[PDB]
Amino acid sequence: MITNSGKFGVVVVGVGRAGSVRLRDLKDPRSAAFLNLIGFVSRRELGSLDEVRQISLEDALRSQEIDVAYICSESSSHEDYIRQFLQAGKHVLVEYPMTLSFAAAQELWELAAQKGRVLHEEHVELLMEEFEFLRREVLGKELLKGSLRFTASPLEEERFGFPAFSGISRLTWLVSLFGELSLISATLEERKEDQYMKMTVQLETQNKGLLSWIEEKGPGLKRNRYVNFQFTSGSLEEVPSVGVNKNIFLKDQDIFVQKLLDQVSAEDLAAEKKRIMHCLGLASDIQKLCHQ
Ligand SMILES: NC(=O)c1ccc[n+]([C@@H]2O[C@H](COP(=O)([O-])OP(=O)(O)OC[C@H]3O[C@@H](n4cnc5c(N)ncnc54)[C@H](O)[C@@H]3O)[C@@H](O)[C@H]2O)c1
Ligand SMILES: NC(=O)c1ccc[n+]([C@@H]2O[C@H](COP(=O)([O-])OP(=O)(O)OC[C@H]3O[C@@H](n4cnc5c(N)ncnc54)[C@H](O)[C@@H]3O)[C@@H](O)[C@H]2O)c1
Repeated sequence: MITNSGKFGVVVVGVGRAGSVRLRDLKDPRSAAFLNLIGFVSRRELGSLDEVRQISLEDALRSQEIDVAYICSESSSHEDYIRQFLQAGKHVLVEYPMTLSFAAAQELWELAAQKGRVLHEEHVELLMEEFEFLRREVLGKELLKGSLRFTASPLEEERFGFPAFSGISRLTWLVSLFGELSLISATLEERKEDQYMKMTVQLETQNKGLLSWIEEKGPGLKRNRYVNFQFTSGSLEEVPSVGVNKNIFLKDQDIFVQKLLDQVSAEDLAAEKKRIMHCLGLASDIQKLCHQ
């Protein structure tokens, strides 16, 4: 018999850590009712991964069975892939940062609207158990001053982008919790000899709260997050982690599916886009302050 599936055909682009996780999740029962994994695109000659076939980029853009593209490649290639798939009429889910350029991001949102497609930038950091804790903590409190520092191993800027972009998840935490921020200063310390880098950013909330955001990367440095928020009524210097954020990417996919089903209000869609663009704008400005 001839039956037209009501499910959205998905192609995963880039099979690194994120891509592998997306492929795994697309096989989960939580993905069964609305999504159909068609294949994956890779710059390497894999041919297939288990029962999932590799499809050339050219064929993926042409295929009428593909309705959605998950862009999981390195940051520097996101812009190009997003543009090609939107132009081809496919909905797009892309891992943050969607681009390494504010202007480029503006262009892509406009293109998505033009083609009537959903463009979704994944931000699992807002779905973390640790963030739920912070959301409850800041509720009804006035931020006087605070600091958020994240340390980790070296990361190739050429592939993942400038630190403000590669670590935009930390900035997203701050903007989500305290609203739009104004940039006061930004400094970048680079010791390529020791594969070391430290970016220090000073931001200000609309309530005069002063925030310090530091991103540090160096050999041997363990992945650590330091939080210190001082409020007018109470303080916070530690965020517990008792879970492992299981199925966090499926939670993000669930949001994307709600958009595909057109079950997200215009207001919610607008608020999210405004936040995304504000963060990308700040990252872009921070880069200029550090490089110029
Ligand atoms: N055409 C190509 O070269 C090519 C290459 C790759 C993928 N595809 C994909 O294949 C799908 C369709 O083309 P296809 O030929 O490959 O698939 P297909 O025709 O081999 O699919 C077969 C299924 O359709 C049913 N069916 C088809 N015509 C029927 C009829 N008249 N009466 C009763 N049942 C019928 C069969 O019984 C069977 O369940 C699309 O999803 C397309 O993207 C096509
Ligand atoms: N891997 C994740 O958990 C995750 C979460 C959100 C966004 N992303 C984005 O996915 C794309 C590539 O991701 P990948 O992990 O699949 O490729 P990858 O497999 O090439 O990554 C190799 C290494 O880089 C690290 N890494 C990747 N993106 C990073 C980032 N923004 N900041 C700090 N370390 C990072 C990984 O954890 C891993 O140790 C990038 O655009 C990235 O920002 C990845």
